[PDB]
Amino acid sequence: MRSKGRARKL
Amino acid sequence: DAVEERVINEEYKIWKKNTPFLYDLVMTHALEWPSLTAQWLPDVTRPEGKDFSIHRLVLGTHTSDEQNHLVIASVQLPNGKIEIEIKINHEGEVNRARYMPQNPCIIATKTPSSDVLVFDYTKHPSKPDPSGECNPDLRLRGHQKEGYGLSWNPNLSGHLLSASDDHTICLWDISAGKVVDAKTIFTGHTAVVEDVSWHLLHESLFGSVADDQKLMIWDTRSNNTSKPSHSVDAHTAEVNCLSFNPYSEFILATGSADKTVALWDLRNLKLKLHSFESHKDEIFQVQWSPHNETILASSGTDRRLNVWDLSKIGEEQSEDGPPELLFIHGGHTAKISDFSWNPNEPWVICSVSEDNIMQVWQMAENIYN
Repeated sequence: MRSKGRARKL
Repeated sequence: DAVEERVINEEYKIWKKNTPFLYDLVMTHALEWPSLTAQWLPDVTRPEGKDFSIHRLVLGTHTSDEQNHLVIASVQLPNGKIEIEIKINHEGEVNRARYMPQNPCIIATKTPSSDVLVFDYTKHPSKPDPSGECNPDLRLRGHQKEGYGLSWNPNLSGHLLSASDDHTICLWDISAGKVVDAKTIFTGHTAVVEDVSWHLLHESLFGSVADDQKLMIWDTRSNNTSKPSHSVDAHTAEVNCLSFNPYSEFILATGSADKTVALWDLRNLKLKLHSFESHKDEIFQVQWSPHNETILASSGTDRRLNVWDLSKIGEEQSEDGPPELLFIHGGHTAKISDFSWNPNEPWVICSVSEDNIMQVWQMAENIYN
């Protein structure tokens, strides 16, 4: 089960 | 913590300096948000009198609490700009997006809700509606949790498979923004089902892989949806991906949290054929070359995309890895989430990572010739 990172804009 | 950042940025500096002798093409593009998904659309345009061809990619966004989109981008490759052609409002990040082979305007997506969405991208405006409302063309019901695995049947128009964290695989037949319930739910796995894929030749056969460490082979003609045709203890940890060899109907490959890609023969699944070893972390994607039967690629959490040549299994050596490891792509400085082999330009890959980077690249010709 994957854990998605916290996405950063730009 | 944070010495790693020095290690990654030093290795990227060595990589950047060496690209003129390791690649015939490297294009880097920073998306506004990262994409979890990448798939080349099948079409290529070669405008008369120009120095480039025009290819296209299905992408998605992954935002942190901001409106997401399903994205179609254009890429110009030489015989080179990257542009976003369309954004369609999407409810949550796009876990995975895949075009339907028999009508590549039709795109299925996996959302953070249990819903699987279907968009005909030609039925949506140029600019996304600023209201943010997601108006999918179909909502496919059946799951209780999100997932990743998504596969269109290349031999039966509109038959879609999907894998979920709810331990199930759902089948829909979309051929008749309405809601379609699943035709069939397959319940053989006992843990998160990470991936699912139709066989490329046999319209009834598909494969699934799960966190129960199992590769399962299914047949849609079987009355028993709780028990597969074959069940294989494939790896010593989670199995995140599978891919059927497009030239060899009995061969497939699985990628795992155990850091290996396994090679399988459907006719004797008790005996793993080979274990490809070199990844330093969990593998999340594996894909065969569309052009070369012996070539396979893998990517994951170690920030590397490995390209393998199975014809080199067994050859002697002086090394830095096994003989069947053809190339290590080190252009990404974050976890790689997906990649796609370009179906019209041999050896061109597009790969996407968590730090917003999309790369379109091709290893040097002398490395495989």
